[PDB]
Amino acid sequence: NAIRPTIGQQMETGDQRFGDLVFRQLAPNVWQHTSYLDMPGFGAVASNGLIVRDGGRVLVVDTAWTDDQTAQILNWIKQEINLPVALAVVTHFHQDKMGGMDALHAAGIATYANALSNQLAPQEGMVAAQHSLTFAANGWVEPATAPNFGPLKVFYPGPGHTSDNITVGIDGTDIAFGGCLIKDSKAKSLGNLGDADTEHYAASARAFGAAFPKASMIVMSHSAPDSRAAITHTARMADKL
Repeated sequence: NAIRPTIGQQMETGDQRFGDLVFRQLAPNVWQHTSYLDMPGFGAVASNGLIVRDGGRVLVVDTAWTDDQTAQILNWIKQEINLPVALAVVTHFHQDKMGGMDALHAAGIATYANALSNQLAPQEGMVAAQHSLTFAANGWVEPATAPNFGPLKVFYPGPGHTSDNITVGIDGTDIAFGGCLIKDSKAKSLGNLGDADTEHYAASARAFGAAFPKASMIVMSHSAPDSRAAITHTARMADKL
């Protein structure tokens, strides 16, 4: 029953609450952040993202739902990590998370999103990220658009849950972030399909899996971390579309 520990990793089970936020350490330099919104007709809905420590800076993947919740993420980073946040990558446009963008911009943090996300946001009357990511034909981000991204490996799998959904692998870890594209293996549904691409969704989910074949831990926007079973389950459900 002895467990071999990993230096810099909190080994015990027990998430940390910090205000409205919950933090879980996934690897010595990676944490999941989780916030909740009470959506009418749905109840509480989770938003998860990542905080990645890379050398003398922090990189953020995705925001919380609101300005105040995203400010709390920044306050947690100040308290627990004490390194500047160099940049944030936002993996899709979400009409309910604009408050989050505001908090990052107010803090002077450079924001990056899929070029298509930066079209969709102002089409819905919301601010774009400061910078646009573009992608090679193979789906990998063009390095000219993503300078100094450190261990973040950004991949556009094709349209799925939304037309603009991108994903992010973390080099040096077994973690990949599927954004809003992937749901967990206990999901009863693919969720709200109002912006979904039914024709390509299954293929996009499989492309994500093929892009990060070494990832054994899958983190997602609206479900708890899971094994690769999340990718399989998501693709199977999307096959029914």
